[PDB]
Amino acid sequence: AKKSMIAKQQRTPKFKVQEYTRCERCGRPHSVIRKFKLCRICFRELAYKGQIPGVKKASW
Amino acid sequence: GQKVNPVGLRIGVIRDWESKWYAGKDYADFLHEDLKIREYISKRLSDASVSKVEIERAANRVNITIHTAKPGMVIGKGGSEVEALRKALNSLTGKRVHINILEIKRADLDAQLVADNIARQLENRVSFRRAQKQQIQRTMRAGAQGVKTMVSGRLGGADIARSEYYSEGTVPLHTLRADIDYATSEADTTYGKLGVKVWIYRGEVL
Amino acid sequence: KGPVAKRDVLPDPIYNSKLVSRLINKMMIDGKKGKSQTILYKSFDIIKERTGNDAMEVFEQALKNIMPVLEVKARRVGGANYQVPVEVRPERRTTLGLRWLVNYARLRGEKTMEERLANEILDAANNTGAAVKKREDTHKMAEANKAFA
RNA sequence: GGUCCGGUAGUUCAGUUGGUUAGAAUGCCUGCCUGUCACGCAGGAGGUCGCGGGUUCGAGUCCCGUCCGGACCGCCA
RNA sequence: GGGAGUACGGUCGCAAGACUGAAACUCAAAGGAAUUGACGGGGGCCCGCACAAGCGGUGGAGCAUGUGGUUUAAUUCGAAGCAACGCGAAGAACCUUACCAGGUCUUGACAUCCUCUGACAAUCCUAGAGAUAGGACGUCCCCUUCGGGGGCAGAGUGACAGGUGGUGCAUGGUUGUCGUCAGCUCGUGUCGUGAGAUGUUGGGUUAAGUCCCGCAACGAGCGCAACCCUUGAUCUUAGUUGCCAGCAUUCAGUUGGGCACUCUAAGGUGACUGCCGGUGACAAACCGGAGGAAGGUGGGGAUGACGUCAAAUCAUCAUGCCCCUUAUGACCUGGGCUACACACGUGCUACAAUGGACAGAACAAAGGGCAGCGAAACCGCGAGGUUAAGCCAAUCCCACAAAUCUGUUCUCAGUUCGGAUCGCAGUCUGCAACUCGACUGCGUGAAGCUGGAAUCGCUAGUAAUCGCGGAUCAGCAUGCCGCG
Repeated sequence: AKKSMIAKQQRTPKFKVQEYTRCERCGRPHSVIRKFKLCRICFRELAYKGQIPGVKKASW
Repeated sequence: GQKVNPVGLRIGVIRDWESKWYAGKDYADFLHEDLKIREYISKRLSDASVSKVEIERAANRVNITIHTAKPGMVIGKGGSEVEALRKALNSLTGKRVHINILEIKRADLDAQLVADNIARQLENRVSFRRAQKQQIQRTMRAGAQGVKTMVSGRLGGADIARSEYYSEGTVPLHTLRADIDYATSEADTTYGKLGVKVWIYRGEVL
Repeated sequence: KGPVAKRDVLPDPIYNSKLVSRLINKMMIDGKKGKSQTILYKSFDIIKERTGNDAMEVFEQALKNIMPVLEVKARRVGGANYQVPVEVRPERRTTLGLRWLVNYARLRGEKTMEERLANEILDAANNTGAAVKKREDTHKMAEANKAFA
């Protein structure tokens, strides 16, 4: 059961509290980064692919 | 425990992001519509085949460049079709868009095109042995320095899966100076799921 | 593998005696800096008061008193775990003796640290102190098991 | 049928005599050890004394009876 | 091959026993030699905080969190030695959230097709939780030679949609582990008959299958190294929001003036065994010097070979079956994942005078800040509130880094240590703080006075301490990530 409450996330809830954040490309509710509205799995995917113009594999 | 993605590692040092626009406070939605248009054009050009598409931003006007020689054939007959589809991109993006078609000469050494070739040969019932062993030498005589290609899944022996790969040439993955282009593709079969991974050593960079 | 070593807490190179070597550097092995270079340098003056001579001389005199010259380690042989006497390197000597002074200073227990330490420095300048006590117990253990080479 | 013994932790035996203290192995429990188990190492709980009655400031341990078993005797024509 | 050199009958022997020697039944192997790995309480070498040699810890107490057990209506599922157990969760009052009780719906929030109504919605009213009864304006576009199309929603509609429902021993795609260990292979050729061997062994060498020297081997590939990032010395360019050497000025090195210096960020220099002596055959290399900011892969990061563990994930993905669509699919209210007789793992706080308390004096990263950061002043002894300057940030703010140094008191106690748990009274956020937040003022003040058997991390900016930010996001950090 995923489509129903991704649709819940899409529609505005009855209170300003309830609008939790789900990742938009892949509907995981946990561990999204606000700067991309993306969660780690499908974030790392297109990160290795090349998207997200500014980010690189870091090292120091 | 498997290897890091080679282009994933090489981005930004020897490879460009294929999304060459700066944003700030609009990064999330710019990125989102970039994925949306990527998905749309890949879906609707899969038959014609295309490897990589770059996106560029100017005055809120998106502009695109799209690869592979077959969209070259989409220039002539599909020249009407190019406008027809880019109308859809205009509708999606809200603000109107520009496009460009760049021809990849020598398609035998593009990773994604090779992967799509292998995926199609697999899905139309050809044996992995013939397909892969023929494609490797095709690319080699096309003039790569080294190739390694790999398929996995229920390889005919449906009751159990396994892994297999062929290669002939020089292919350094640990060196951060090579130009190891990488791609992967998914092939759905009746007896299960088949995945493909192909990369080629083109040359070093200086 | 192989031997390795370092030097630190170095005083100045020239026109340096041991007394000012320590009066500007050295030892202090009690914890982080501060609460040392302090709780010390004052222990010495209280014993300038408590003895009518240079408070440094009693320090290394008590040090000489505490120094061992043999000790014993443990070796696995058959089912006995024989205690084997061995010697002490010139630096092992100093580190372990100093260690005994400091740990017993923080063990003995009186009103406060600097008087504790000073009382032990004099109880080791005289040959009746807790650290010296362990020194002779290690020694009698050692040459009671001298036979083992 | 008579005489003599005894009956205690879940099991086996001290105490049971010292009227004024309930103990020792095994078992069991927790932890550690070992990849796991077993050894092994730390720790810990237990019975409140066959049953009933009585003396005594006080009965496990004194005196009675009842149950339980065990030892011995049950012979002369 | 067992049955068995046993059974029976004989011949010997005093005896032990010896010689002769069946069968029934039962199995498809039992064996010889060689080959490759594994393993040995086998040998010869070598390595690693592996052990020694040191520091401080874990369990003994309180609490934070995770797990087992039990408990329930549910305590949602996944994870199970190293390599699960402050793990999926970079955040559970509702939401998340699946599970439980109750109340509810059916082509269904969600997607494409078919026919209509044409553009369709929102606000407010009683029951109200969904939702339904109906309302007050109350279903209102672009093109159309006007036929009708395009998109927009609404209704009906049958195909269909839904599966965080199972199966990681059907898979993809990912990830851990041995392991940053030094190995793992092939081309061609040789030897063997064949499993196979050589190269890949032997001398040293290093971290290395690193290199050199021999060698039926000659080469190549994946591994190692380097190429990458970052910190260490400096040259050129650039001096604003930085820096103020010399000057006038100031409490506001802010101004005036100037890139002197730092600093900032681009391009080079740089350390390459380069050079000298010795060792070593002269080779490879190793030892010691000098230059040198840096000498022998300077430091650290990124990089993780062929593969084993049917290692983990059906919670992103899809054959496979079943669940049906008047139910495992869906909407709402409340409860739970926080329960609590106990057990374990990982952490924070202590157990005190190298200390507590009070006052003064300091030194300073790397990051974040627009439904944001939020200055100053005033209010409250406080959590905070009022009105708010500046800042889209080398300008403003978050942001008064603590440890530390100095001085006063305390005088060894279950204490002025410890602060647990409690009742009272408040602040903040959020509709909402009972289950079930954090913070603060009171009152309270528990156990604990260095922790059995055992056991862990750490080779110098490390451990040990001390703080400071940051993802998650309204609030929720003793966790994690990062900084000094």
